[PDB]
Amino acid sequence: KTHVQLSLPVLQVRDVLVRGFGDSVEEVLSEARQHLKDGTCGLVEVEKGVLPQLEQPYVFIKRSDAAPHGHVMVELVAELEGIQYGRSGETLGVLVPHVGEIPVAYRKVLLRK
Repeated sequence: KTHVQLSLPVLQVRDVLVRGFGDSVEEVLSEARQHLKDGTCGLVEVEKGVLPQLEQPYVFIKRSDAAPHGHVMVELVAELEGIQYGRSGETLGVLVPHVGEIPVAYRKVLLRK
């Protein structure tokens, strides 16, 4: 399928144990997509002070369109030293590995895969 319905656990930035997906734009997009397929991906909501507490390159989920079955359609955009790889809508949050942190909420998305 071109899209997959996922329910992403929303993590507090100070709880996150693994603060990025790797060391290059291509690796972080690869690892993010693998962790989304495996159900091991968390979401941190971006506010003042969040991104400096995480590791670059960043992987964002961005709104791809204006929401089937309650799931916002999203795609991945990576960022490294102020340059984005991908073009999309509003940021829903930054993706991180999930390794058992307790979430505060779930974000229902339809991921363009």
